[PDB]
Amino acid sequence: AKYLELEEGGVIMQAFYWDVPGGGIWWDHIRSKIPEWYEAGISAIWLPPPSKGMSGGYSMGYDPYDYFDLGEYYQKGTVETRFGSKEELVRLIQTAHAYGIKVIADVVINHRAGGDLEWNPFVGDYTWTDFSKVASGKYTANYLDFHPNELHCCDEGTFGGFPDICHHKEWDQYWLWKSNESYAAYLRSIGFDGWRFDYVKGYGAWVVRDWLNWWGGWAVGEYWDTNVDALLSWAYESGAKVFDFPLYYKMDEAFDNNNIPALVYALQNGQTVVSRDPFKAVTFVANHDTDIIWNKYPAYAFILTYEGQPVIFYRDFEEWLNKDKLINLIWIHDHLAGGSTTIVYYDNDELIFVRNGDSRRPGLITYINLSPNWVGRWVYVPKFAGACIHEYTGNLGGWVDKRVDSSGWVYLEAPPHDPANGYYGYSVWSYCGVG
Ligand SMILES: OC[C@H]1O[C@H](O)[C@H](O)[C@@H](O)[C@@H]1O
Ligand SMILES: [Ca+2]
Ligand SMILES: [Zn+2]
Ligand SMILES: [Zn+2]
Ligand SMILES: [Zn+2]
Ligand SMILES: [Zn+2]
Ligand SMILES: [Zn+2]
Repeated sequence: AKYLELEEGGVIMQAFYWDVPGGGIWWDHIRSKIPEWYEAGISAIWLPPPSKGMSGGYSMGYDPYDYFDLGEYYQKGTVETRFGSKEELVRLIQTAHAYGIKVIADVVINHRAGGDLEWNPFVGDYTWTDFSKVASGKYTANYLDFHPNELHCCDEGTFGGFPDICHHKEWDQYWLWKSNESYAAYLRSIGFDGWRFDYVKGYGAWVVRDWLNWWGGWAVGEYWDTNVDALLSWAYESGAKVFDFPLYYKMDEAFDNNNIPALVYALQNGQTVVSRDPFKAVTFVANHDTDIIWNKYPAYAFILTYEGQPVIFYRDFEEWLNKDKLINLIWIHDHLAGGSTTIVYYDNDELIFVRNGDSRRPGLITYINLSPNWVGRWVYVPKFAGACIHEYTGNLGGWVDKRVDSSGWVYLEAPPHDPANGYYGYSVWSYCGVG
């Protein structure tokens, strides 16, 4: 990648959103963006589930039917998936790799959908568990491969009424990751580097752990919950990272309601994954399932200058927000955002913190303002004592430099938070001359 690599905590782009334009144009559409995203500093792209789903052309991939059909067989009323054909996906991955950008596969293995009606001896009724007709002829299945069966009735969880996969069966283990004919093998064979595990609360952490033991690669599990202990327990057991839903909700509490203290408190008392283990936290401002944060500018300013590994939501970058502001924060994240964090000021609508720097990144000062007016504060930042600091976003309307006296005191300023009028509510500072 241009700046930091995925394995180095680089920024990730969720290259989709709920119900992207159909017609099989998504893979090509994303492929055309690779050169721009490379220049923007994106280190990896997370793609939606690539397999043929029950709802065919309308499927978002979360109702997988034939895992081994990436848009190559006429099935469920279509050859290509909603996103495109197999080759288009392969070409996308090849283009990403040509630019050193990694690709993350969205693995949906808790459930399956689109099976034929079949008598189920354990349910005592008919179930849509007959998957013997999948066009790929790979990973066929019947009621024995789902809950309930002769092993047990249920596992950690189900999703709606979709046939719930029993990973304890060797047949299913073989087809999903335990062989060179597995779904993991197939995804890896076409270029996928990492994994994003869907609804991990629906099955055991051991599944992800064994998958990773066999294939390695960067990984994150989607464990939708606010209980940090539960998320970190799953993370340490599975060996994968977890999306920081706890931080997501706390950022919303603070940034969308002039309640910064709510976020400070959460960060101080372990109510976020990132404040407990920044090496396990995958941070985000929004995703395809939930998007409650309205004031996204200070939110992105925060996850891109604070600790953890940030993800940028496709729609914010390509449709709703000022792309240049995001490109700027990615540059800042990879060049300045390093080291431990020290909060130096806060009130209901303002948050100022310092990143103390690491071996490659000098550190920075983030000044978030949720108020509708220009603000300025005298702050004690000994980290930058006796230095020339520069504002790196340009949100002050121009090129601005300041001298932090030998003591550590400096008068910092932040623009109004009125994005509707081009005032984004944040300024970011660091040593002059970095980039
Ligand atoms: O400026 C705008 C956008 O912000 C968010 O991302 C909302 O979810 C979206 O509905 C809105 O259009
Ligand atoms: Ca399950
Ligand atoms: Zn096509
Ligand atoms: Zn089971
Ligand atoms: Zn909100
Ligand atoms: Zn673009
Ligand atoms: Zn204030």
